[PDB]
Amino acid sequence: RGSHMCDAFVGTWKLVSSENFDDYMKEVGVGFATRKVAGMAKPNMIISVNGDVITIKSESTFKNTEISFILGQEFDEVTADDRKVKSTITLDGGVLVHVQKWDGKSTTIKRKREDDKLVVECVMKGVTSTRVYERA
Ligand SMILES: O=C(O)c1ccccc1Nc1ccccc1-c1ccccc1
Repeated sequence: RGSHMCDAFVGTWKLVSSENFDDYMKEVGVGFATRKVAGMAKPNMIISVNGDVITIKSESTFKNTEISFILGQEFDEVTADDRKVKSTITLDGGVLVHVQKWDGKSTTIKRKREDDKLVVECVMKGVTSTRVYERA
């Protein structure tokens, strides 16, 4: 194979700033103890691409998670806060758009490259949290 535009996301990333993440977790429904422990985490995110399959790993003191997926194709995901969700990830003009559905609820996670950073925007019903990652 050759290069994919998605290769811009590939690499090892470390969290360097977080805003409104506690309120985002509140809106998602995360319980108190998990919110407090998850809110302290400074995860490393490892993104790789192999053919049509994109893999995103998150490693932290709170939880280690991994998803592998093909763009546009729905998959099952167990989130770090232990929700069992149906996820679909697409590419929209350079932005990975990740929709999670569960319990009749929905949240959208957008991952984008900005300068040398990987910016993650987590949105739930009017509440947005911004998570900024730098190369590890
Ligand atoms: O964490 C990020 O940047 C992130 C980036 C993209 C997607 C999801 C994300 N995190 C979470 C979302 C919901 C509930 C818990 C966590 C979490 C995961 C690991 C460690 C602490 C909280």
